[PDB]
Amino acid sequence: SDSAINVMKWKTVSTIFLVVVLYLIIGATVFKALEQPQEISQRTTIVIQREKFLRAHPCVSDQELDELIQQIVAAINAGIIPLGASSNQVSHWDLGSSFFFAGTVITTIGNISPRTEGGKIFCIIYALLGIPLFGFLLAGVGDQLGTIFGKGIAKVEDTFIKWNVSQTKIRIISTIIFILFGCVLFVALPAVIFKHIEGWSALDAIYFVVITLTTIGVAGGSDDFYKPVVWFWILVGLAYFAAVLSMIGDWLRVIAKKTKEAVGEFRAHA
Amino acid sequence: KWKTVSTIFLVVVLYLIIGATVFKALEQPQEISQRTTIVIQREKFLRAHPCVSDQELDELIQQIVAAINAGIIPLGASSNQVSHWDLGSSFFFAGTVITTIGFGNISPRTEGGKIFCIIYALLGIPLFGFLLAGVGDQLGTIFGKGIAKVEDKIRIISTIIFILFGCVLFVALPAVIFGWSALDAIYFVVITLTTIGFGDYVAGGSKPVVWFWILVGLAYFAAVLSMIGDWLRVIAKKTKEAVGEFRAHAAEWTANVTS
Ligand SMILES: CCCCCCCO[C@@H]1O[C@H](CO)[C@@H](O)[C@H](O)[C@H]1O
Ligand SMILES: CCCCCCCCCCCC
Ligand SMILES: CCCCCCCCCCCC
Ligand SMILES: CCCCCCCCCCCC
Ligand SMILES: CCCCCCCCCC
Ligand SMILES: CCCCCCCC
Ligand SMILES: CCCCCCCC
Ligand SMILES: [K+]
Ligand SMILES: [K+]
Repeated sequence: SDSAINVMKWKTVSTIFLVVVLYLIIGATVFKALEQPQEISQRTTIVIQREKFLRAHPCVSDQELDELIQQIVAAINAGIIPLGASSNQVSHWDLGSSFFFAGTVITTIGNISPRTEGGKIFCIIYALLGIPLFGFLLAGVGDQLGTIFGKGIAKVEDTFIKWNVSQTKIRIISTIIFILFGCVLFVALPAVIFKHIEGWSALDAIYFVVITLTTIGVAGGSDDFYKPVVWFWILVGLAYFAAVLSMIGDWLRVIAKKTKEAVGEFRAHA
Repeated sequence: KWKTVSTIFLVVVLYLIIGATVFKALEQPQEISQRTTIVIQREKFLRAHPCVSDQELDELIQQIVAAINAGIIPLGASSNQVSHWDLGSSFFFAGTVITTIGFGNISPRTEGGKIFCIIYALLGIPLFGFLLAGVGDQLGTIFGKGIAKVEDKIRIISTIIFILFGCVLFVALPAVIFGWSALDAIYFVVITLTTIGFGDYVAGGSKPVVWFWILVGLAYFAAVLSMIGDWLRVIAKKTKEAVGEFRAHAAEWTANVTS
């Protein structure tokens, strides 16, 4: 009973391991079909600019022009706009831009990293202590928003109450109005807002938000009335996708137990 | 009823103001040094080669800026490099998305790739969360059976054996598995396994057994970052009573001053 269920558990996780392995193989085979065509077009035509610019200017050193670009590529990862025109520059660590990157570290959202030892060592501890600190703010807003929605759904679930009202199915009308109100607020409105400031397309504003509020991975700059109100949204939108990504785990745990019985029957009866 | 979250809000706002003022003191100095000396290599290149002119170095950067969205190119890419999105490199980036490590130096450019990735993340992040949590309690008994040995003040000697004997494993080996510097191996691991994300893969210019360690190391920092929340919850309630006293004693103090 103590380690008997643990022989049951090692199975259940080793199986999930293979689901993710397949899921990565699937994603790999999909991304290599979607992106590797677009990459060859870019490289095989960037050779033509390489091949042009050596013939546009033969007197520059050939092998060293590669090294010159490599030293630019390596020196892009800093705060970098290197030119004799636009040599005057702003700091990527100014009054508010370092405030930004402090905000990414504790959120674990994420080209410009610190280069100082003291910066790297402070950041290690700033993260190891700021990530848990932020976790309480996120969870605090998570249940703060949980009652903003809990009181809003206490009204909605009463306004269809006729005779013959089932309590197991109105729970699903509520889960519809949460993806509905949610993605209208947190996915629809900001994505439309970034079209009229940065000029983003229709997709890339939603692609941005999903990658952002899932903390996987910018429109803050415009070259201070506009960042502080957005950082609010980010915190609440992070609490939003925190619930959303957790909901999907509820579905995936249902789908697991439903495919669990399906294989059990269809291999027992056959 | 009592909110208590608006209070924590100010702690993080304060804590961001702290970090901001610290990082601007640590990094804005080294930012000047590099950039004002990068001008010196640029100011030499115009002089080392009048062949390439002022207007043309703008064009040369513009073609790099355009080729940042793609990557690194022909000769530095045929003598040193392979093509991205290949058999196993797209396996990598699929692995970053579900872990939310999100290295993202090469993001997808196709709309279909971006839409697939949105759903691949929205469905892969929860899927991976059970593998992580499954390994978390899998490792929880790997460590639970190791402490049944040790338990046969001592509560804190054990917590030393978990930070030491864990972090000795997870910063020495994994960074080397995937010389070096002493700090950046640990800086790499902390950024990686906290899922802030994977500090700069290097190609040496000038899979299955590894993703084991990353999965276990993620489960490791998942517990580590969670333990600190336990102590930060303790430190909060320890500082809660301290202000309660030191405002209560000063309150009666003032009642004595009246007489
Ligand atoms: C299993 C433990 C192995 C311990 C040996 C540690 C030394 O690693 C070596 O680091 C060198 C990079 O500077 C590479 O040149 C070698 O290929 C690599 O082997
Ligand atoms: C992209 C999602 C792939 C999901 C693969 C599911 C495989 C289920 C196998 C169940 C075996 C018991
Ligand atoms: C009421 C919460 C305030 C205490 C939490 C901040 C102190 C922990 C930060 C790290 C200090 C070493
Ligand atoms: C970085 C450490 C910050 C500590 C600031 C403490 C804020 C006061 C807490 C008051 C609790 C009632
Ligand atoms: C090598 C310089 C180390 C600087 C560490 C700064 C730590 C700041 C703690 C408040
Ligand atoms: C939605 C496909 C994921 C697989 C879930 C079921 C796993 C047993
Ligand atoms: C472009 C719209 C994508 C919607 C994704 C929904 C995934 C459940
Ligand atoms: K993350
Ligand atoms: K990240």
